[PDB]
Amino acid sequence: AIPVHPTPASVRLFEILQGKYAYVQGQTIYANLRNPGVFSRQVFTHLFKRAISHCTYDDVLHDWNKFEACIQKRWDSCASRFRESTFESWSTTMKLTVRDLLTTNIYRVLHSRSVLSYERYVDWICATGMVPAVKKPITQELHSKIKSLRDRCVCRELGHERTIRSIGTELYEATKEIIESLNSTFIPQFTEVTIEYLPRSDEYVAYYCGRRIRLHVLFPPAIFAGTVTFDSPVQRLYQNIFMCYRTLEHAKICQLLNTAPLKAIVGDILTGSTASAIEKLFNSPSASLGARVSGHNESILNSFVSQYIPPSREMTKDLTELWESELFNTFKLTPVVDNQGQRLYVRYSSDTISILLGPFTYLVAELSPVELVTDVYATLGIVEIIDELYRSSRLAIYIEDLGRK
Amino acid sequence: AIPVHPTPASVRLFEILQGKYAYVQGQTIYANLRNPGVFSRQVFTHLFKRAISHCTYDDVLHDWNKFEACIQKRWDSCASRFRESTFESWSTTMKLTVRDLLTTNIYRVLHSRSVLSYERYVDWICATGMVPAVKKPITQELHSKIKSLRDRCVCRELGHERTIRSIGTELYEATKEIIESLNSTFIPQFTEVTIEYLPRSDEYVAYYCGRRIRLHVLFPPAIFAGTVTFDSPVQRLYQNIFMCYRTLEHAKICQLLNTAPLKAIVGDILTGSTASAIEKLFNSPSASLGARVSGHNESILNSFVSQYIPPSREMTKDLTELWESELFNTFKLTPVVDNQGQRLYVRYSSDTISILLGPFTYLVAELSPVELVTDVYATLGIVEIIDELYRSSRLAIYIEDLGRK
Repeated sequence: AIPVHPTPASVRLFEILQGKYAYVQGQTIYANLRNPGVFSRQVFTHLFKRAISHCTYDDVLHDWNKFEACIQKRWDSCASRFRESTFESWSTTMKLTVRDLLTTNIYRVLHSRSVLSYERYVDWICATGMVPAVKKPITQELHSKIKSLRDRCVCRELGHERTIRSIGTELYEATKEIIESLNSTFIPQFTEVTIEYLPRSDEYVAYYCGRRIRLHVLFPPAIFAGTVTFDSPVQRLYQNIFMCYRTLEHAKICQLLNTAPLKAIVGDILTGSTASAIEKLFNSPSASLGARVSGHNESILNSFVSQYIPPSREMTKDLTELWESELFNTFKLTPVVDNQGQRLYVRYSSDTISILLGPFTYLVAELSPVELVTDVYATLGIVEIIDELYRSSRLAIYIEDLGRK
Repeated sequence: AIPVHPTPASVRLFEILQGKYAYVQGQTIYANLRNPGVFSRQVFTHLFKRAISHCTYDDVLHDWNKFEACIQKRWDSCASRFRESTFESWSTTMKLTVRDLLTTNIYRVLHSRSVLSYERYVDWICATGMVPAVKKPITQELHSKIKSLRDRCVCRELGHERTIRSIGTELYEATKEIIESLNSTFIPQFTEVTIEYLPRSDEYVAYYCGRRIRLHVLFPPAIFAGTVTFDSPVQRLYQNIFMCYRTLEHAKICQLLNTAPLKAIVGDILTGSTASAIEKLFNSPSASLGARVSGHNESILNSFVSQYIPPSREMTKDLTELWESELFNTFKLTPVVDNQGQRLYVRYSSDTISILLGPFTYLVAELSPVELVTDVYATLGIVEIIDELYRSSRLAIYIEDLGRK
C-alpha cells in the first residue's frame, strides 16, 4: 500500500494540468493536444465507414434502371449522351442526397452528452501514465434522447431511393451500439477520486465512492523507498517548472523589496489626479527603508548597496521552448508553418494518434470495431473528409463501375 | 452546497473577460472569436439547404417547357443555339430570382431580435467550461415581425415562376420553426445569476429568480478542499495575468514614488503658459522628499539611492503572445496572413467550430436539424456562399441536369 494520487508531490504534479502555480507560453500547446474533437472524428468517420461498407451493389443498379424509367417518360441517337449526362448528374445528386442526411443524423448522434471525454483522458495519461478505467453502468440516456423516427422523418421525398432506406436503418442501429459503448465507459476527474499502488505483489487499485475499479498501466512509475516519481511528460519537466516558479516569485520578492528609492541603516491608486496621487503615497511608509542591526551594542563598520534583478523573463523564455520541445517529441506534433511562420498550425501526426487515441479507444474504451485514421482524415474539413471517404468508398467505386455504363 | 459563481476569485475571473483589471494586446484576439454572426452563418446556410432540398425536379422541367412556350410567340435551324442561349439566360436569371428573393426574406428573418446570443455564449464556456440554459417561453414576436407577403410582393410579377411559388412557401414556414427554436432558449448575463456546486452527490445547480434551472457541463472544474479551479482557457492564464497586473501597478507605484529629483532624509496642468507652469508646481510639495526615521534617538550611519523600474512593458509584451498562443491553441485559430503579415485575418478553423459552435448549436441550444459549415463556407462572402451553394445545390444541379438539354 502506497499512495499515488493524494500525495503532496503528486497533487503538485496534478496541478500543472491547470495553471495554478506556474505557466508559460509553451504550456499553451498542452491544451491543443488536450482538445477533443479528434475523438469525435474517430467515431464519426468510423460510422461513415460502417454505413458505407454494408451496402449491396444490386440495389443501386436497379435504382439506376428505375431512374432511367423516370426520365424516359420525361424525355434517340442524342439519348446516348443524354443518358451519360443524366447518370453523371445522378451520381452527383446521389452523393449529395446521401451526404446531407448523413451530415444531419451523424452530427445529431455525435454531439449527444458523452460522459466519456478525450479531454479527461489525455490529461490523466500525461500526468501519471495511469488512467482510471471506470465502467459506469448507467446507459439510459441514449434511448431517451433518440428513440426512433429521427432517421425516418427527413427521408420522405418523391424519389423512393431504396439505397437510403437500406442504409439509414443500419447506420441508425449501428450508432445505438457505439454510443452505448462510449457512454457505458467513464473517465473521472482527479480532485475527488484517488489511485492506489501496493508494492507488495505489485498491482494497482482504483477508488471512486469506495470500490476498486478497472485500470490500465501504460507508463509504470519509478517507486523508490523514499518517493514515487512517474514516467510522464510533465514530470520530465517538473522541478524545472518549479524552479522557474521559484525564481519568478523570487524576482517579484526582490522587485517589491527594493522599491524604496533610498536605503538607510539604523544604529484607485492606478488612476487619479497625479498631484494628489503624489500625496497619497509620499506620506506612506513604502518610501522609507531603514535597515536594522539586532544588537544595539553591535556596531556597523561598513555598509554596501546592490539592487539586483534576477533574470526572470529569461528563465521563462527558455522554459517555453523547453515545453515546446517535449510536447513536439513525446507526443508527435508537427507544426505546419509558412515561410518564417511562427507555429501557426499545430496538428496531430501519424504516430501520435497511435500513441494517444490508439491506447484510448482500445484500452479504456471498449470500442472494438473502430479504427485509427490517416493524417488527412484529421487534417481536412470534417465534411470535406466525407466526400474524400466517398472518393475511396465501395459505393462510389460501384458507381464508377457504372461510370462506364 | 459550495458557491461557484459569486466567489471573489471566480468573479475576478469573470471580470477579466471584460477589460477591467489587466489587458494586453493578446486579449484583443479574444473579442475576435467573441464575434457573433458566425452563428448566423449556421442558421443561414442551414435554411438555404432546407430551402433548396425540398425542391422537385418535375416542377422546373415543365417550367422550362412553359418558358420555351413563352419565347416561341416572341421568337428554326438557328433556334437550336437560340434555345441553348436562352436556356443559359434562364439559368442565370434563375440564380438571380432565387438570390434576390432569398436575400430579402432571409436577411429579414435573420437580423430579428434574437434573445439568444453567441456573444453571450462564448464567454461562458471560456470562463468556466459551464453554460446555464434558460428556456424563456415568450415566443410571440415572430408572427408580429413577419406575417406574410414579404416573400410575395417581391415576386408578384408577370412571369408566375411556380418554382418560387413552390419553394418560397416551404422555406417561409421552415424559418418559423427555426427562429422559434432559438428564441425559446436564453443564455444569460453573469452579474445577476449564479452557478453553484453541491460536493456531496455531485451535480451543478444554476439559478435565475430562485429556480434550479437547466445547464450543461463541458469542462469539469478541479474542486479541492480549499478552493475550486475551473479547467478553462482564461484560468489557465489566471495568476500570470494577475502577476502582470501586480507588476504594472507596482511599476506605477515606484514611478509615482520616485518623481522627486532629489532625495533627502531627516535627522489645466497639461497645457498652459510654461513660465507659470513652472510656478504652479515648484512651490507644490510634490518636488521635495525628505525620508524619515521613526526614533529620534535612532540614528543613520549610511544612506543610499537607487532608482529602479521593473521591466513593465517587457512583462506586458510576452503576455501578449501568451494570450496569442493560448487562443491559437485551445481554440483552433489559423491566422490567414500575408508575407510577414502581422496576423491580419484571424478566422475560425475546421475543428474550432466543432469545439465551439458544435456544442453550442446542438447541446445548449436544441437546434436539431441544423448543420455545421466548412472552412470556405465561413470564409467567403455571405452572398458569395449563396452562389457557391448553388455550385452544388439540388435545383441548380437539376438546371445542370438540363445543362445538357
